[PDB]
Amino acid sequence: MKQIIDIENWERKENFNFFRHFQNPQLSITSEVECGGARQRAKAAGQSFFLHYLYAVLRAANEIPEFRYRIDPDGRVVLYDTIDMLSPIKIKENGKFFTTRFPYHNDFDTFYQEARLIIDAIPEDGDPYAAENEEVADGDYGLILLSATPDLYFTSITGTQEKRSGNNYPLLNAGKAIIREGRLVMPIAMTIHHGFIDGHHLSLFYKKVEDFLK
Amino acid sequence: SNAMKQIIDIENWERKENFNFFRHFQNPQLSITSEVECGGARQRAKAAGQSFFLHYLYAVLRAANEIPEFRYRIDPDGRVVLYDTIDMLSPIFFTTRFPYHNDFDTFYQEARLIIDAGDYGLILLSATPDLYFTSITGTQEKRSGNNYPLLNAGKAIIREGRLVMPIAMTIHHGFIDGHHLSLFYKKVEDFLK
Amino acid sequence: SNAMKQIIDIENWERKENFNFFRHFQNPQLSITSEVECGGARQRAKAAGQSFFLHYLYAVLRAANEIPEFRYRIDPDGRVVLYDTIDMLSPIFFTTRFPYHNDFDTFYQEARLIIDAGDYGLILLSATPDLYFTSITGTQEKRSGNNYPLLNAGKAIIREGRLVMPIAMTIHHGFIDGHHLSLFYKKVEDFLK
Repeated sequence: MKQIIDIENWERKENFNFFRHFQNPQLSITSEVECGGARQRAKAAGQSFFLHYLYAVLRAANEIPEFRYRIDPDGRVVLYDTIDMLSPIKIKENGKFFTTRFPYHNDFDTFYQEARLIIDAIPEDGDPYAAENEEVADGDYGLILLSATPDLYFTSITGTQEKRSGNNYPLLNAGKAIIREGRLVMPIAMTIHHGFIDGHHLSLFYKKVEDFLK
Repeated sequence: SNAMKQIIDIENWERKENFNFFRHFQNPQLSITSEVECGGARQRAKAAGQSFFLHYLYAVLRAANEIPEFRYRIDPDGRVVLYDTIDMLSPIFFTTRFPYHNDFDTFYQEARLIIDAGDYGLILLSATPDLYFTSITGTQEKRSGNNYPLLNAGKAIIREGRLVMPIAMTIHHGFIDGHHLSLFYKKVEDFLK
Repeated sequence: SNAMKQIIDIENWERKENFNFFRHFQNPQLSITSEVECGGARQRAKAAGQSFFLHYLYAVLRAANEIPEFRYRIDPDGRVVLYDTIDMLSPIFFTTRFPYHNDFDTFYQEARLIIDAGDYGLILLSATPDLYFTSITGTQEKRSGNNYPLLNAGKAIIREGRLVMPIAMTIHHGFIDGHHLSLFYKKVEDFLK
């Protein structure tokens, strides 16, 4: 569910046309967020800390409309009503993962419990990229994707680039939560299309994620 | 144009091989992010009732002017050119141009007046004063790379007791090695710390 | 040849769908930077009058050798090859080859002698020990990516009482996931202490 954007109106007409013919219209950024609050809440509730920051990220993307803009399969700029989550869930100790979809819910408890059921249902073996190729086959780009590396603190991860117009959707990476000057912080990297998102929206995204994580 | 500039004699150019190495790369650019101490400049700008932004804008612009490698470009015909002097573009958003002056106070004065209102002899810095980051990697317009360096400045932050800010840049690797990057950041920090 | 190497049977390979996902991409590579503690190695190198450079160079080469994913290459004909063993290139600039040995002291000895003087079974590390950085993203030679992993080592710096240093790298996502990157950095840090 989405709107075809009237390019002639739309405040980013000129921003988007600037990057239209770029070899690489994407930018990657890594920043750090405090997350001590969500870690305490997760520990106390006996819950997955992963789902707490997954929610934080998914909610910020939904709440800042610039993060809902996509170049659809037919090459048209569209704005999705709602953005869901793809994430590569590790299934084996040698790194095997299976990518799967998590629906956004505005109520954390609802999101949390649907998330948990999805993870419990994850197949023992599987095609690591089936879920992504399904969304591409469907033409559903109303998604973001986050990959966790909970045992690695990084200062930079850049994204891959599928095609000239850029990836179909935003790609994110979460890293290890670590005490820095007495506060728990974790790194989050992302790759976005610069036609849709400037520094200013990235600032609000990270501010927003950190607010949820506390 | 109407810019000072020199067409480079490739055959007597000290970076002939360095540049030729990269010439058919799909992506000949590197991105680097580092951070610089900036407490001295924060304090000087506070004392003078001045824009902190223009202090670090100038620090960056001066460093690039003092390291020749930061002033090499590929003109519209694909020829290597050296610019004697480099000005600053910055989205204030409206992208505005700031001429370089050897003299901070002159630079500052002219920049304030400008704000109140194939030339590749430029760098562009984009500021996001509310966003700290450990990395930004920039766009790439065309195969041969962007027309000029693209920089990003982020939030000044107290890290182990010292005010530091991140500066990312994307440059063409044929012009610039790790040695020049190191001199660049060192010069920006010397002006700011 | 005469390398111990294997032409991978993609249809029966555990990474078939991983590799096939990335292999047609405009950019199938990813860049990562992370910091590793290295106080122990700095100390041990000091105590033994050794090159510290060679300690971390070794830690990196050893980590890549021990994780098979870091040894997969795309040969000149576009075929996936797995090298049993991998050596090190490093600009010393003379880009010089350092053969891997399982034993550190042996590697050290040979490396010191070497300095005093379509093969993709290699990684290349470029050290800039006076350059502090939080991020470097590398270049890309062709659509299919670089021929082998490119790395950058930066300045050793104290963070909250621990000596740490940044190591950046560019890899093919067809061969290497976050899981393997996490293991790579863990092994490097385990050696450097």
